[PDB]
Amino acid sequence: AFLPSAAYLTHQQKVLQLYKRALRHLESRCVHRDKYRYFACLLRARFDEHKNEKDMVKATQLLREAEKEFWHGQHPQPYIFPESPGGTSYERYECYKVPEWCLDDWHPSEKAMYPDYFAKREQWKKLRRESWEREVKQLQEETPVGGPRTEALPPARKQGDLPPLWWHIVTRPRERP
Amino acid sequence: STFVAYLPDYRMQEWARREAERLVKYREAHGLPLMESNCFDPSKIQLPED
Amino acid sequence: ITKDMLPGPYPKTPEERAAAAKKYNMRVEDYEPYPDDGMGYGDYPKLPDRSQQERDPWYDWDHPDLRLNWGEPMHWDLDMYIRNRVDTSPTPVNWNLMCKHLFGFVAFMLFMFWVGETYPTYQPVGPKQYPYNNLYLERGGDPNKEPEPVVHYEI
Amino acid sequence: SFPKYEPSRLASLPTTLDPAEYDISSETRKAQAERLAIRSRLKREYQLQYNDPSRRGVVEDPALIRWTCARSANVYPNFRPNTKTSLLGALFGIGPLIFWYYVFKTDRDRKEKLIQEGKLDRTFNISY
Amino acid sequence: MNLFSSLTLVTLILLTMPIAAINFNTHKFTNYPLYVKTTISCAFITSMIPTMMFIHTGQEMIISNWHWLTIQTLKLSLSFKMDFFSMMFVPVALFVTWSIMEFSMWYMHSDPNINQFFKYLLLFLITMLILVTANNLFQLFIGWEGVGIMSFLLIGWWYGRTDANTAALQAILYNRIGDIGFILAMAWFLINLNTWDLQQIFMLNPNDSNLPLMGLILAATGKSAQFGLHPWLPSAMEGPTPVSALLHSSTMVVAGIFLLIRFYPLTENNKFGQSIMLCLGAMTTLFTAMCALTQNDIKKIIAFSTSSQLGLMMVTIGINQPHLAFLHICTHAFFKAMLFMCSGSIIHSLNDEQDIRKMGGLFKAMPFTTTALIIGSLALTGMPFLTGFYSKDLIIESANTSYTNAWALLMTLVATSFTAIYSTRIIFFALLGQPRFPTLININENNPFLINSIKRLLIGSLFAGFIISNNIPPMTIPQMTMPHYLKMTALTVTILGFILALEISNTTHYLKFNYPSNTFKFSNLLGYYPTIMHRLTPYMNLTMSQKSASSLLDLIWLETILPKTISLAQMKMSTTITSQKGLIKLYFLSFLITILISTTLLNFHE
Amino acid sequence: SWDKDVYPEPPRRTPAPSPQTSLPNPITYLTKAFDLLVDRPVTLVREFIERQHAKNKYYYYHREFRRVPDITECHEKDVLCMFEAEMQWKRDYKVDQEIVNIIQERLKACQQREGESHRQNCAKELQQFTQVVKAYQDRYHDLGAHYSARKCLAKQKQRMLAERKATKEAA
Amino acid sequence: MLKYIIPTMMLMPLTWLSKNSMIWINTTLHSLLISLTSLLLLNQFGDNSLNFSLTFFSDSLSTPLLILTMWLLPLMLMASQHHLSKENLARKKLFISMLILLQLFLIMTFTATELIFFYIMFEATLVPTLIIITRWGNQTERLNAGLYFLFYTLAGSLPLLVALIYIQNTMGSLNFLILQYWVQPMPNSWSNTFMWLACMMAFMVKMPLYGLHLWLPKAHVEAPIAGSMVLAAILLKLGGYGMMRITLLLNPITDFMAYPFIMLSLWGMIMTSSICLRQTDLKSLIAYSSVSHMALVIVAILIQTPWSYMGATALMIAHGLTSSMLFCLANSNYERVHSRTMILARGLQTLLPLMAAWWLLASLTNLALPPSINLIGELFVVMSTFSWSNITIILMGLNMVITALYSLYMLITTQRGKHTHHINNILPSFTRENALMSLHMLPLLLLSLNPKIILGPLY
Ligand SMILES: CCCCCCCCCCCCCCCCCC(=O)OC[C@H](COP(=O)([O-])OCC[N+](C)(C)C)OC(=O)CCCCCCCCCCCCCCCCC
Ligand SMILES: CCCCCCCCCCCCCCCCCC(=O)OC[C@H](COP(=O)([O-])OCC[N+](C)(C)C)OC(=O)CCCCCCCCCCCCCCCCC
Ligand SMILES: CCCCCCCCCCCCCCCCCC(=O)OC[C@H](COP(=O)(O)OCCN)OC(=O)CCCCCCCCCCCCCCCCC
Repeated sequence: AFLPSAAYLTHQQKVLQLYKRALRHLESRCVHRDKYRYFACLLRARFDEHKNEKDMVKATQLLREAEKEFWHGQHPQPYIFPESPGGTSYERYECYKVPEWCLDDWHPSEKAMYPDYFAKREQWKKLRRESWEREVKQLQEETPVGGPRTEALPPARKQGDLPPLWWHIVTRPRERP
Repeated sequence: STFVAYLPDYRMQEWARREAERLVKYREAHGLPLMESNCFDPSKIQLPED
Repeated sequence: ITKDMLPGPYPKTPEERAAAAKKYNMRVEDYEPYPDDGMGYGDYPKLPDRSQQERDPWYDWDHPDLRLNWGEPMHWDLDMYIRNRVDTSPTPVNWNLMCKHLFGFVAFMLFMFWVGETYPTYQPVGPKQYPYNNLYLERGGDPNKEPEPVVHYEI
Repeated sequence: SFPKYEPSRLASLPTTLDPAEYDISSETRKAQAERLAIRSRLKREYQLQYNDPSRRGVVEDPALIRWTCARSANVYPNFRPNTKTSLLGALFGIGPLIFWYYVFKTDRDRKEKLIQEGKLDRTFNISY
Repeated sequence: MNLFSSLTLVTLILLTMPIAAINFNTHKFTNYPLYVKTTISCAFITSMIPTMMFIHTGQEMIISNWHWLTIQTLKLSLSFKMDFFSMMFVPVALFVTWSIMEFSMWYMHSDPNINQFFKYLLLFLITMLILVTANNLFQLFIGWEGVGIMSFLLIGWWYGRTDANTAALQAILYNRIGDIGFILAMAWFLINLNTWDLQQIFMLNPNDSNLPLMGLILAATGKSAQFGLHPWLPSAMEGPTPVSALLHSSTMVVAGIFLLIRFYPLTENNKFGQSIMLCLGAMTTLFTAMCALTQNDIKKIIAFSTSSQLGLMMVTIGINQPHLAFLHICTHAFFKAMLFMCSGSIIHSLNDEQDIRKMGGLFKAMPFTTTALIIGSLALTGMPFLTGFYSKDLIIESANTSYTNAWALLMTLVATSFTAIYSTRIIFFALLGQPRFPTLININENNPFLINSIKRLLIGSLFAGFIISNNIPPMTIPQMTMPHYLKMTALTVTILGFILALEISNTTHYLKFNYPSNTFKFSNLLGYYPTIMHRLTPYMNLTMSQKSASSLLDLIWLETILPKTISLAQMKMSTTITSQKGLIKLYFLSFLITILISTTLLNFHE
Repeated sequence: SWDKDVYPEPPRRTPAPSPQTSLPNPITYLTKAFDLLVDRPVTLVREFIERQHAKNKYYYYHREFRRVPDITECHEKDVLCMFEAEMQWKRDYKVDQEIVNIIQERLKACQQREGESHRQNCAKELQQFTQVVKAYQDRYHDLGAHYSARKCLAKQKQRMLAERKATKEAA
Repeated sequence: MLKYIIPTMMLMPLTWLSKNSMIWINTTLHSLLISLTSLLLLNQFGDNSLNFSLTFFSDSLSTPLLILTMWLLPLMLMASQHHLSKENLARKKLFISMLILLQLFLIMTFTATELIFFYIMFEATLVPTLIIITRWGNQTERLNAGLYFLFYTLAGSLPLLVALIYIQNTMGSLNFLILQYWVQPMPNSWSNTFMWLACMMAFMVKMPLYGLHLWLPKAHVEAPIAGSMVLAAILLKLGGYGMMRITLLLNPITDFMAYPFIMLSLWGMIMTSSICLRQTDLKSLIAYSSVSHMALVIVAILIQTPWSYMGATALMIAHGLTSSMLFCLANSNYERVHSRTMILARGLQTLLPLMAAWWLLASLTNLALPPSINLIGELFVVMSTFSWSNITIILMGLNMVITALYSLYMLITTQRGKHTHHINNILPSFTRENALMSLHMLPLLLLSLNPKIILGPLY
């Protein structure tokens, strides 16, 4: 029950996430593609058999017993994507993700090696500092009484202005610096 | 560091080697033992009666 | 910062409990301080006591290295439950079964090592024969003391 | 049927196996509602203080200062000497000291007694 | 005489010179890794010359050149020892490092800190060449700590990654336990034998040397990653692949076995130490065999493989056969370094994927890597007349016909079968079958650096064992009169293991699903050893650090008994004294009471 | 140069090279290359340096210490004689330490020189090492970090008292 | 010793008659010249100590401490000229005069041939230190830190003076040259028991000893950088020097008397290392590491063997240099992030590479990597305490692990990992700071070449 936009996980998202995790663990269990395809079709049959179940508490009990079934027979070491958390290559390049504001501390001698890039950087900084008050006034007039309810940010609803709090998401370092 | 490196025979640590290089060459030449078990001469020390 | 935002004594009245819950930025029903047994904790909340590895890694955390937000109350043992340190992730195998299996494995192989040490293996040969009174002079023996004569015969 | 998982101190229960997660009562939904409200308000304050172009410094977190002050400077005023604390202090303060003193005294006495009778091997021990 | 010492010290100076070159830079270095590689090749030739000098004559040297510190009776001097072990280890390590740095010049091309990487690798090589040529225990301890902390830095190369720093700290912890053992051994040696030089230790020849040998065994358990202190070596494969291939496979991890090799005149007399260390080696090789049986991450499999090999050389050390163990040191370094090189090439060709379950079909995609991997696996399993035959077969022949433990011999045979099993498991899964990688194929290995390094290590893994085994002089009587069933035992066990694992790999193709058993989970979760020991002991130590040491004693009780008691007593006495009402009558009544007390009770009028 | 008597070395016997095969060993060729390229320039430079040394020759001497009365002829609490006795004892302590270091050097050199037969060929060096270690232990050991001449005298007096008691109980 | 006292006293007319902003330059230049001239104290003989006059003498033990003090003063002036740039000129001159006076008392303490003169300077070092801590600190708790630092030390030192005066009424003199020849054995009695306690508890307090160490985490983390340097690198060695001078008169009662303090220190090193494993503050971590190292020096002095004394003085010099470097690192980080939390500023290797190299080198010298003098001292103390008993090595060895468990930890949380997102005032490293760390480290790395000058008066 930890989501950025919502406060809880519904039944449909629980079933979909259980299906995805079960299929991933089944793919980890059998190495070859044809055996995985056969057993994935079998699991798709098992999930499709109980699709049209209008009894809500029966769906809840089916979810509980399916979760116990998945926990009983999951792989001890499932396959993890290299960029996924817990992978071999996870957060490896965070030692090269230098933040942009370090360029504000560069010497003028080494700032002359890239003139046009720093001119465009000055233009970007001027745009940010001229749109900051407009976007904070947009935020302060749209947030309801008692603070925001969710973490969803409003878009730019006018012409010429930018979406609020756009700097640190647009100017984030790349995945391969 | 140059002054420390060229210290003139610190704590005579070299000298105690060189004198020893003489002294062994004494007592090995005349059949004397290398070192006696008594630091001082036993003839010039008086023990209490027991 | 100011004086009435720092932690204080253990709350007793429900109004003090509500004020401490508002100070720590969470609900009153979820604000459970440490029991006042005199250990020095005070009004610090008792968080559910799990490591930071159990947090969601795909959420847009304010501190993705530690998987922590801004303004959220920290654990009393947050320096112990970082990802560089002790982890409390749910294991696929129960803890007691793992401990009993490891102890049984180690104890069984130690016992069998002792049993094999009691009954060693070898090859059907006599002792190796060395010349010159089992090499008395070559073993560092003194040349003045004549060794006891050991004679090996042809077979 | 299937072996149920036993929760442990160093092996917590899985989130998907928690029975309390599957409750769809009104009170749990309300609790999630103001939990999300508090989290969203704190996040909004943080990212409003964080994206300021005029600001050049550290965004101060009151939670970090609160934790560091509670860990160090707020231990003695919340302490009362009772049976539990006195027993723990007597067991952990002077217990190991007495144990190590007895062990080292016994070892040194045995070694010295071996030295006086000449049974201890000191044939080459001239550096001490 | 003027050529042996001169060439060996100029090898040391030539290796240490590029560190001074990189420490005195102003511009950006133009092809610094090429400079380091050329330096290492020249140093390898310069080290190879005294090796053939020792092969021809048999010259050994002691170079006590710099008198460092005379402390009463003890004298510490910069002493270098040139003997059989140093002369047969230095060119092998230099050749392996040459191939590793060429492969890393191919592999680490895109990293902006490649110069720092090569400086770190050269510093590691310098510390190891300090350690292996060390004469006294102080220089050996210097090399010990140098290679330990260089391993720490090279594991934590990617400092933005959590698991790299965690594994580096774990390796530091286990190496410090090994340092506890080393310090205990050095303490016993100084107290009882009044020396740190190895010549006097070998001359005096103590009889009751159980304590220093136990300390050395603990040090080797810490450094060579034996049972009890193993998991740092499997976790050390979180770093870059050349770092693994050099340090954690061929050079650094054999330092404990090298230390036990050097102390063979002391452990020749002891039988208790030999029995303990044989049992420890057998436990290590069997446990790492079951751990490598059912692993999926390839570098973890080869980590458990090299720890099993370390257990095997400890086993043949414990049967009083040190020179066969040193031959296995060189041979295992060769084929294990080349196997890691092939695995790194395969990983780099598949977009940084280290999982064997998403591989396959690479028999024809990468033919050179396929050939070299097949040759290395054959040499590991004990293919006759390769590198691995000339050490492992003699080791198991000496272990068979000897007065040893039966259980350790049985487990060594089972571990040999399991090595064969996981070797053909790697061959089947990584190389044969059908492709399983993603659709965008960028398989390429035609860079000259990778091809040349794999080619040199392939020539080494084909002929170096034969050349060394025919060049070394005898030191012990080899065993040649054995019955027929004991002579063919290793080949039969390897063949049976290959057959069993081929049957397993054939049965994995069937369309049948099985629930995971307890044995598979035991062999897959690393014997439950990193799950229990890395969660229980840090928790206990940190909770005793906080709930008992920090918060209880030194923040409350030590702050309560001394300062707060007198503080509160002085406060109470100050409040009691100065609480008078200011009345004259009470003051003069107190005067009268004072006079009454002085006159009668205290007898001040006498 | 050094002293061949205080630092002995047994006579060297190098066997003559008597090769059997016709293959030329590279060691002789590399020895010739080392003698041509390396040995001659170093020898020429050292000869030039020695020639420059020979123009300006100056001497340094070994300091000679005359004998002063020791602690056994010093009155109680008279600093002007126990001071000199203490410094003479310290100088003798350092000389004795370097003597034991010389014997240790002899033992290690014998062990490394005699090779695999070191157990038999270096018995005399081992016995000299044992004798000098016994003398050093009986003379200077267990004095403490605050050692002085008086502590050594007290230890010696205790040793002779114990020896007299032992030889009285055996007669 | 009049050739070193007079320039130190003349430093005050230099700092009071200087220009409006030339005080730092002149004081640094002339204190560096004094440090250069300090090397003439290396005229040591194998038997005789260097005796100057009836009041001042220099053995081979006081000489490294004197050289370290006169070397530390210019580093102190360099360190304490960034947070005082906003200060008044008169207050700046007062601070420089306080540092000069403290250094003068320190170099007059070590050369005193009379124990009363040594004790007088040993307490005279209290007033400038207390004034600096209570005036030029940053937090509130410095006021509390002005009490625990003071009334601990005097509580150990006011009985001891009485014992010293008793020696003046017993042996007839307190001159150290006389007492080396007029010493008497101490019989076992309650009077000699309490005289041993009086003569030792001051040096156990000022070292500090575990249990009596409570003033050191408080007086290290509220004090400014110059105060942290003077407590860590010099003022903790007054206890060791006093122990080494006073152990001569307390024989042979020390053999059965040193047991409880040896056990206290042998458990306190483990306790303080475990505390270092869980400290949330950098400055408190360095303070508790100092407590652990000084407990090791206490054990070394108490077992009183030549190897133990050698390891004790080597450990004293090495720990002084390493703790000074660590405190300057912590001061630079505090000046850049304006907080003392360890977990606040992470991943600084991606922003300061050279400061990361200095951090790695300082943490390397902290865990005694060979062949540094830290390893030399700790190794020799380990050899001596193994000679003392065969079990204590365990209580050493485990401690070593915990050392490598926090120092690298002190590295990692400050250097490695993802950098924090909301901190954007991380300036590049100044030339003054890098000069400070190089001047701290290069003598420490150079002393490994010739350690025979820091191996005590019985080398
Ligand atoms: C002392 C207490 C206070 C401490 C703080 C002091 C602050 C003030 C500091 C003043 C200046 C420094 C004083 C101490 C100087 C110590 C150094 C010194 O002089 O030593 C004397 C020693 C003296 O050597 P020696 O004693 O053996 O020689 C006999 C004496 N002389 C020189 C007269 C013949 O100097 C050396 O050892 C220098 C040797 C040559 C230079 C170094 C060559 C090798 C360099 C490294 C090569 C590569 C190795 C591998 C690297 C791998 C990568 C890491
Ligand atoms: C690339 C350019 C190179 C230089 C070009 C110009 C010079 C050319 C060559 C000529 C050089 C000068 C003549 C020869 C050298 C001098 C001869 C001499 O007596 O020198 C004095 C001494 C020789 O020793 P010694 O025996 O004379 O001094 C003993 C001194 N006492 C008695 C006080 C102890 O020093 C050297 O020769 C320097 C050795 C340098 C190599 C070692 C460096 C070690 C660095 C790390 C230190 C820590 C080690 C820890 C481990 C220690 C062991 C356990
Ligand atoms: C020949 C004799 C052989 C004898 C063999 C049997 C005896 C020895 C048995 C082993 C003892 C050591 C192992 C237990 C402690 C291990 C501590 C450690 O560093 O664990 C590693 C752990 C990281 O591991 P991991 O979880 O895999 O990390 C990847 C994350 N997924 O690291 C972490 O999580 C970080 C933890 C940092 C703080 C560690 C605090 C605990 C330290 C305990 C040290 C105990 C030393 C005892 C020395 C005694 C000497 C006499």
